[PDB]
Amino acid sequence: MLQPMAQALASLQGDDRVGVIEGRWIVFQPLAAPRSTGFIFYPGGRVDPRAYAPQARAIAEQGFLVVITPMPLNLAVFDADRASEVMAAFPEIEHWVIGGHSLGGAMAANFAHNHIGAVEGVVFWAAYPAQSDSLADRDDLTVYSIYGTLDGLATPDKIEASRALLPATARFIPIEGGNHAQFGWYGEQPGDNPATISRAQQQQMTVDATVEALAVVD
Amino acid sequence: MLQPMAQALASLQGDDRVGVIEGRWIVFQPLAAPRSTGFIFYPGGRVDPRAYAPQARAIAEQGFLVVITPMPLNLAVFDADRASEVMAAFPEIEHWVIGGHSLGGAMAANFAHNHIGAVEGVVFWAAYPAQSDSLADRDDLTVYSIYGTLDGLATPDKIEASRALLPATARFIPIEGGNHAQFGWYGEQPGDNPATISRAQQQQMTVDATVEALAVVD
Repeated sequence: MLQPMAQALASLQGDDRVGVIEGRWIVFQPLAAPRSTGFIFYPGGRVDPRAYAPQARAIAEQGFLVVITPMPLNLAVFDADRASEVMAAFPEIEHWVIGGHSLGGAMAANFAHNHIGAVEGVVFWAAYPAQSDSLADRDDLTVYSIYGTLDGLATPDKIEASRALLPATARFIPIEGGNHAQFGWYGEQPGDNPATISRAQQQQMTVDATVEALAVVD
Repeated sequence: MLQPMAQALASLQGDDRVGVIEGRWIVFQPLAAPRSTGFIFYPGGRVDPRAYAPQARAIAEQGFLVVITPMPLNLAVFDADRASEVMAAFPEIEHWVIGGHSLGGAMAANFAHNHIGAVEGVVFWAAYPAQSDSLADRDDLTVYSIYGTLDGLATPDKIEASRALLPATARFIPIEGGNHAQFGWYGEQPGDNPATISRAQQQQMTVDATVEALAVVD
């Protein structure tokens, strides 16, 4: 898997507003006024889950539980539905949003498609549902699709065409100048284009848009 | 379930080389000169079993009985023991090989783990056993593991790690540019990558390797 950058590793530590637990999942617990909406996050395929610690920490600082949930060890753990065990572990959460980066987002869309009512929203980072996972008529769902306009792996053209698989009320959020790789803190990535905004700016906009989605659900 | 593509329906129509019976299983009976070895096949999770009919037919065309045995309609019931009932139905087959795609492959390993001497071989398509289903020192088994190098769900890194759970003599067969979905004729697969080879070339390579394995046991 693509390896976490130093700044990822620092994020795994507990600042004053956010506690972190590294176990079967990576858990980011708002220590202060915890909201009642949680975010289950699926990593990119072959990105080390730790690479997204800075994004998850920043989301939690705004009061939302974030559970980064690694790919299953075994194939019986379709339940892609590694989300259900997460939901068992935090019974106090009243509303679940799922999402992911890249292939992870596809997998999140898949869970949402196949388990009606187990989530209230889906957040994509540089991702889109498969043909078979259309959420086009799933009007119960709050859907956000955040994309980098310079992403070389999931181009804006492909993101935009995924409108026909998402509810009419889906919110598409352009990060102008952003790329595929800056949705986490790992390498550059083959296939991808150079960003014209720093990781810092790209993170911020990724965080603000995700938080908006979680707040809309909350 | 992910539905079979139109081609896959052509493969269910019996001729005078291969008779096909669709009942509780999909049975592909070679009528030419039948070999003494049978293949029991477990479908991938959520895939219509008929989606494998092209591969099963191509294998039966080379002499070997194939029986696709569906998992029960509900994802919540297991039954990896399914193969038992197939064996009861074909008393004249002398050697059994079990295999499957993805979750089907894992379930096949479970059956082989728990029914010692009921099969002499296991063939994985994009699959590997669970830890608790190790076939590590099962030198009685001919094991083939056929995998796509671009597979997004069961990645090459993951398949290679399953060496520890398989006999030393296991044969790993890489399908270069193959993905997860092209092990059958169904949609694109949620969570997968695009292949760089046609479904035909992937199918040809999956048939040849599986046939090679049945011939070995035979």
